[PDB]
Amino acid sequence: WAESLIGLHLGKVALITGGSAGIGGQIGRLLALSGARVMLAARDRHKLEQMQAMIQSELAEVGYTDVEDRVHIAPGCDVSSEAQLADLVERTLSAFGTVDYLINNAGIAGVEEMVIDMPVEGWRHTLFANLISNYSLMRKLAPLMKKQGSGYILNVSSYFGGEKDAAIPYPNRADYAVSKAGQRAMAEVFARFLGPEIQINAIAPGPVEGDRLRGTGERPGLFARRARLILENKRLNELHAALIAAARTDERSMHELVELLLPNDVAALEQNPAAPTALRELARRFRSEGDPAASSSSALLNRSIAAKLLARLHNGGYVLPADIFANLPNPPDPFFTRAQIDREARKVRDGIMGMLYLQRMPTEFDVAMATVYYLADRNVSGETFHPSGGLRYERTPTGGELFGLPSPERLAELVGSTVYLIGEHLTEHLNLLARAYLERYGARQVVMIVETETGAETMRRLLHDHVEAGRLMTIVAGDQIEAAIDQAITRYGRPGPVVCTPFRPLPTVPLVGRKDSDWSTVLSEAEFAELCEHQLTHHFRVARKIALSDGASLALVTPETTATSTTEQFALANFIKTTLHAFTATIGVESERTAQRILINQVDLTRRARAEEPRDPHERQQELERFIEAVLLVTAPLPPEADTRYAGRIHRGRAITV
Amino acid sequence: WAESLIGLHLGKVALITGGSAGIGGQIGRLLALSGARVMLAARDRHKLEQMQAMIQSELAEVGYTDVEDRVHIAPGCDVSSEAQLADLVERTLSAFGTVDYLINNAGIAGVEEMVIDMPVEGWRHTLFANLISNYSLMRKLAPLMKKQGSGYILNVSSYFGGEKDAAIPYPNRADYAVSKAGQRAMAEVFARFLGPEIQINAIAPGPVEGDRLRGTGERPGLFARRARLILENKRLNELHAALIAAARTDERSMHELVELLLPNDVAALEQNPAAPTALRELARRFRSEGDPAASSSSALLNRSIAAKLLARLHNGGYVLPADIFANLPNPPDPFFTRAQIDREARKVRDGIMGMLYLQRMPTEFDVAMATVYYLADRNVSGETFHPSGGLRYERTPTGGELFGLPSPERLAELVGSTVYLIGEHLTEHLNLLARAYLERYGARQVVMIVETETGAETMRRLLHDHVEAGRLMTIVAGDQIEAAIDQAITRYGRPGPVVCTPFRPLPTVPLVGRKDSDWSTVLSEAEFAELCEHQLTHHFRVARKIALSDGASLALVTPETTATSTTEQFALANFIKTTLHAFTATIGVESERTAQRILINQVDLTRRARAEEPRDPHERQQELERFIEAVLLVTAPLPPEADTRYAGRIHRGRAITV
Ligand SMILES: NC(=O)c1ccc[n+]([C@@H]2O[C@H](COP(=O)([O-])OP(=O)(O)OC[C@H]3O[C@@H](n4cnc5c(N)ncnc54)[C@H](OP(=O)(O)O)[C@@H]3O)[C@@H](O)[C@H]2O)c1
Ligand SMILES: NC(=O)c1ccc[n+]([C@@H]2O[C@H](COP(=O)([O-])OP(=O)(O)OC[C@H]3O[C@@H](n4cnc5c(N)ncnc54)[C@H](OP(=O)(O)O)[C@@H]3O)[C@@H](O)[C@H]2O)c1
Repeated sequence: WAESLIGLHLGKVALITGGSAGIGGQIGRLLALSGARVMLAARDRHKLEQMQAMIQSELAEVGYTDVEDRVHIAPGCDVSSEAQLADLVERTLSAFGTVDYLINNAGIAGVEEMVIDMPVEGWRHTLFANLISNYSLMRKLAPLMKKQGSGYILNVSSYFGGEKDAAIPYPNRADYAVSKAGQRAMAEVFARFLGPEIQINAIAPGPVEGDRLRGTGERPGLFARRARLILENKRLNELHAALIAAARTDERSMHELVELLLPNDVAALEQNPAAPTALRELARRFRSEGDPAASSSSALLNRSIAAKLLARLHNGGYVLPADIFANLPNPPDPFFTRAQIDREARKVRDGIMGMLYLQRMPTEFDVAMATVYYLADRNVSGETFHPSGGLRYERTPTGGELFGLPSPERLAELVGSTVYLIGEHLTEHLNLLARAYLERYGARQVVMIVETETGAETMRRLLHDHVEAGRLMTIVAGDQIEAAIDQAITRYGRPGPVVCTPFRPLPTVPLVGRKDSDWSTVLSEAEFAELCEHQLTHHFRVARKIALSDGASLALVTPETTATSTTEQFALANFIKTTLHAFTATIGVESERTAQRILINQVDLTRRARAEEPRDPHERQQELERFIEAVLLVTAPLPPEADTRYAGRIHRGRAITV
Repeated sequence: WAESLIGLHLGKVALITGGSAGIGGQIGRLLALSGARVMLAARDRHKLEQMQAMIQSELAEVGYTDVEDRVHIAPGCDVSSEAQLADLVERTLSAFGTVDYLINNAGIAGVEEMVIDMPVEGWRHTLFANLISNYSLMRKLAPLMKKQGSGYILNVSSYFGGEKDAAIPYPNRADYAVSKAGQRAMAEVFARFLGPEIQINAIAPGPVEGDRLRGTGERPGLFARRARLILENKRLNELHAALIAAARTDERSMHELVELLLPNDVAALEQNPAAPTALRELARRFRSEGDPAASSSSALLNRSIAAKLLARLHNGGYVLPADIFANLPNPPDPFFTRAQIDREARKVRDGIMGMLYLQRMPTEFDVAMATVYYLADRNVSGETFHPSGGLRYERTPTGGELFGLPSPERLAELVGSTVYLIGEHLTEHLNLLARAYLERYGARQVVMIVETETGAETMRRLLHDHVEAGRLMTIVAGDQIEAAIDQAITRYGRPGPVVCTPFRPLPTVPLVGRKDSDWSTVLSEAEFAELCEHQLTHHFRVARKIALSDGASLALVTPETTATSTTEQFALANFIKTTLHAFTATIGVESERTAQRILINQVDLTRRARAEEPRDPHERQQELERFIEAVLLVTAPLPPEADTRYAGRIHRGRAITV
């Protein structure tokens, strides 16, 4: 089976992150069998030692000699740590000299929570381990590759990282999906810069067969554990959505509404004539869809679900005592029956197996083999190879440019509205949006949330008339956007429409260095992390907070490219646009599937090429008018009757290009 | 170099169309070296005999025996002929038994003309040779593959066939681009049906190095020949656009306007105070951009360009004597200087080489090698593999669903308009569109162009009020849509907005047969040709005629999928949607780059999955209202001041999903 592999990569030096197990282990194994010297990097020394021993044994079996010199390991290497990545490169260059192939394989599953339950530090951790790490290793190794005249960077993405012009929603995995899309976007935008000496591509396998206790989750190993978590999550989502909906149209405070849940009695809530319709209707559903042997059919929640619900409400600025659930009656086991858990487990498994046209999942070996053959191809860069595929799954096309204004019915819903605008750099855009909502669409007030006092003063001067009239209020958020939103909620009221633009512009540093240079001025590992913080994490933090705070709509705006932008700015802008599309699509579907009203969409001020950009003042005025139209199209709320299943799916998770 | 190849496909039987030369020859060669028995099919026996001899010699050199039994040829096989395809399969099965790998490689460059210069029979020929042939061979071979439990269909598409969710415009190659996109779309939609026994994928290489006198044109061999044709085409386009524009706002007939060109004198046209501004401005440009040593700088045209211009005008319903150019002064050679031709030739070459990130084109051998390694992958279906890539080129994302109505400024341009609606099956859509344009937007008249008397009567009864009032006229086109449009032009006037819907619904036959069946009821080769005629060629014929006839706008409407449509109908609909996107994108860019006013876009009534479709009367009314909004968004003409370079590119070549 190895006859076509032996010799294919003879003389090459490869570094494989996550090379002690899974797909990375198989890629390391097959590259070694192909004749490459390999450095396997991971955290656990024992597993690395086992993998090294197995590969060295197989190398000896096929005739290699001095096998100890062909397979090295780098234990203690957590790819989320910049220091460990620097040490990894020092160790690898000391052992083998210049690296020919960088296999950015390491990937963690991540937080595995919906965005509104996702800790901000957890999201950052996923980006560091799965995406920023890929740039860091490229930044350290590409200089030597360019000097020698040849190199290869392979980022191991996923089918769920999307594809060119199509986002793939991955509910409960936004952090992971964004990391995977960024890996592909990096290959797509860096190819022109790294050529002709260096190839950069991504692989995007679908679900792969592997250890049930490991993996990135495309294949769920423990379907039953996954099933129970889905059921606990569903109870939380149903209770949270009904409470948020009820509070929007009830005179009772969220505190008073949560008090209705304290008896923890489904039938009592359903039969309470003074209970909000949303909560009575939910109670009926719990009884109808429930298993009489499960306590979840007679009890609303348990301590675990209650704590997670309380966190959602507190994180949305709702005022409730921390001990509100201290005396919650504890429902008797089982809360969910083995029958309910087993049925959901079958649903999860059949859902995944049913995506496969070939009705079989590839093995890690199969994926590694296709990948090692692919690496021999010297005529591909900026591409995403699917070693496994044939999947029935939902895609959300991105990049549409032909659109108009929303219906007068949606526009009428803006009258008397409280609008939140977030930004700093795009002063003209923020001014025009504030005036549009206030002067043309009758919003009661606009809260301008900026990063700095200088930004606040700039906007206050641009909107002096509305400031003097009490219609434009300014808040300075700094690096505390959640606390700034809490200030807005308490003093000005919860938001209806929200527009989120980036505080910062894109950097203008080089993305690659001259062949015989030290690359001292090239985008740094820290600068790349900063780009992700200002252009991805910024939007995530706002989306998470606004969704938890019951905002009506949210437009995520990407950085602006102009006919004057640097070629590097165009590259970074397109990187952000593609990567954020993964976030927008994922949170749009999460929100739709969980009965959240919030409409989340993306408005792109970035374009693929300068030739498409406005070249004169007429074209510029056309562009700024399209920007306002695009924002209005995604932010004007749907008259509640129109939020059909059909229309609701259309108005969520989409991206349009101005 | 063949060590990793020998043994990879041992035991397999492969059929390679276009296997005497080019990429197909290399695929046949490497599959044979890999251990497969191969049938090479093409037209010329001599070239097939040479290729067979070369491969047999190489097989003997590497140790194969009885090489005459491992490489067969099928001369006289024009893939555009169904009869020859049937004979090819009989010959192949007689020689080797069941085919494991069908390599649909054969591809012709096609007409190589803009749509408005493209003979309808030339387009049909390209579809037969490059696309329908692929279905025909699959229809004959897939039954045996499914019976044996294994098979592989590989369609050799092109990067210019687009990708999932993105059309790639290929100006002057619409027939080719559509054929290439169809090859990929076939793999994408048939994968679920052919699995799990059969894999179907496409390869989409970018430009490949090869014989300058051959190839599909991604790499132009004779840059200079290509350059001269570009210059002759540019003269035709500039003259045609100015004449069409002038006739729209001048009292003179096209006959009288063409008379201004008969002295064949650029300076005289520029200096004529009574000449239309468009023609005087063109004459100035010919002088400014011209080479004084070229007769093209002092003369407007030559007999060749004049004949091609006259054909355009006649094909657009303009009335002119056939001998109008009989006494045209013949400009002295050179019409275009070697300097002008050489500069354009450098532009063509640098344009192609500049698309490459790796600054080198792959060889046919390189592409074949990557392809033969790819064929070993058993975990991919419905995918498009890029054996070569890394290209800077324009893409037009498709599949956007979030849009609204056009501006009141565009809508005002419909008042007093002459609208052409084309269709038969979608009676409700045609009725609602006619009433929208007539009752809400003030169109003067709607010409309803249907296929049959039964369709005409159905529409006349649905629109009885407008018929009685002289605002709805009906024409029966049958299979003569061009002649029907000519009738509309002569009796009712040239069209402003035009909506083109398919006359026919999609078929409901099976797309694959049961394993132990004869597949007698499965979509036939003839039925697949008929699908292309009714769902692709229909739109091409209308777009070509409407563009030549100076229509203002044109909406190409794809077939309708409903929550009730068969799974097979969803597959065929998505096949058409993807394939037509290639046409819409290509003709939109051709029109924009050639100064044609016509706005051509696509409105999709097809969706990827039934779950996205309306499920109740409320959702259905939302859908039909979105349909009218989508059509209005692409058909309301641009106030001429607004047709900036920026806005013009946005409003052409786009597709939206209702
Ligand atoms: N599994 C799938 O179905 C699938 C599908 C598509 C894409 N992918 C992608 O394929 C790649 C590998 O996935 P997999 O399923 O093989 O994962 P896996 O089985 O969890 O891979 C584990 C390997 O990664 C190492 N690792 C884990 N966390 C690490 C960290 N923070 N730093 C460094 N090394 C770390 C492990 O050793 P230590 O634990 O000792 O560190 C071990 O070597 C990922 O990028 C993933 O997104 C997987
Ligand atoms: N060339 C490129 O840069 C490029 C790039 C992307 C994709 N492609 C695709 O690759 C495939 C092969 O292209 P190529 O450049 O190799 O073409 P090519 O050099 O013209 O290939 C010629 C081969 O096709 C045969 N052939 C030509 N017309 C035929 C017909 N009507 N029926 C049957 N066989 C016919 C020729 O023999 P006879 O003339 O005797 O029939 C010969 O065997 C096509 O599908 C093409 O679209 C090519």
